[PDB]
Amino acid sequence: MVILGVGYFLLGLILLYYGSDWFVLGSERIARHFNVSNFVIGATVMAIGTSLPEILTSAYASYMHAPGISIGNAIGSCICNIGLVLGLSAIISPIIVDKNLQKNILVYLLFVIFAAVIGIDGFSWIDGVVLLILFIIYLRWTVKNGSAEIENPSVVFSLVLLIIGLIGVLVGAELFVDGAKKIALALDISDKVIGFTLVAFGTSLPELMVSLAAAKRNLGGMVLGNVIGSNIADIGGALAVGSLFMHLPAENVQMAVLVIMSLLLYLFAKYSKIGRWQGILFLALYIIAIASLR
Ligand SMILES: CCCCCCCCCCCCCCC
Ligand code: NA
Ligand code: NA
Ligand SMILES: [Sr+2]
Repeated sequence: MVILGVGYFLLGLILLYYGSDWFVLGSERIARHFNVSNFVIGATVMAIGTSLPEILTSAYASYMHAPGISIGNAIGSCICNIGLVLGLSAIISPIIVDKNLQKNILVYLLFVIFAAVIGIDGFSWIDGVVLLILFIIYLRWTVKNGSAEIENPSVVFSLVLLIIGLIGVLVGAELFVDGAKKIALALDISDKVIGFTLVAFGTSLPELMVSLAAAKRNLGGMVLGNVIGSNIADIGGALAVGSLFMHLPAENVQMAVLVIMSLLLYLFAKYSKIGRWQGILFLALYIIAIASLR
């Protein structure tokens, strides 16, 4: 069963590789079709699509009476797309944030702080409803300020490329995790806090691969949109749905970390830029986090 495990592992890795580029290319074409910025298509379509694992993981975990995992992989994903994902992408393709995007990032920061504040006691179902509504408003507000649309061929291929791309990365992530679980099982290596905090990683591979793909094609806005949007999607969506099934226990330490990194993200976007040395810091902080957090 290790033989299939190896097979699933790199094939999914191959799907993650090409599927992310196709998802990026498809989204970029769709953005130009509906006359919206790359940030917009990244913060909505791409963000939500890549956050489907978190949502279904949080929903499932909390439903199976494991709310700590539910909040733990919602919030863990946040720290991860700012620290690891954005960190790598910033180095690859430095971003100077325009003022229209700085405002969106400022709203993000307020959202995170607010979630952190009402989250001190934990996360009730009402807490979840609130976050989900703000999530909806954000998506609406982001689209309106990012769209300038005035206006069956060139769209169809664009849409197909986006859909196949998303299926590629979602399935690719599945096979990566599955293929990994099989090798660990067949080699009797299977721990399951490893087994968790790696499915708590495979949850975040779609965001990682997709952002790296956009970074290589110098689509900084799409990257930034993907990171910001995925965090609101995991908090206002994944975390939210989790609280609907069960009260999520407080994660003040990780929330404090998330707020700080979110704060740093805004400041860099407002007065400096998101380039190499800012990317350096994010990676550093992520290293310290995965070395000090549990
Ligand atoms: C250079 C080593 C091979 C690289 C390409 C590997 C492709 C592996 C595909 C595995 C498919 C397994 C299907 C199992 C049902
Ligand atoms: Na996402
Ligand atoms: Na995800
Ligand atoms: Sr609460």
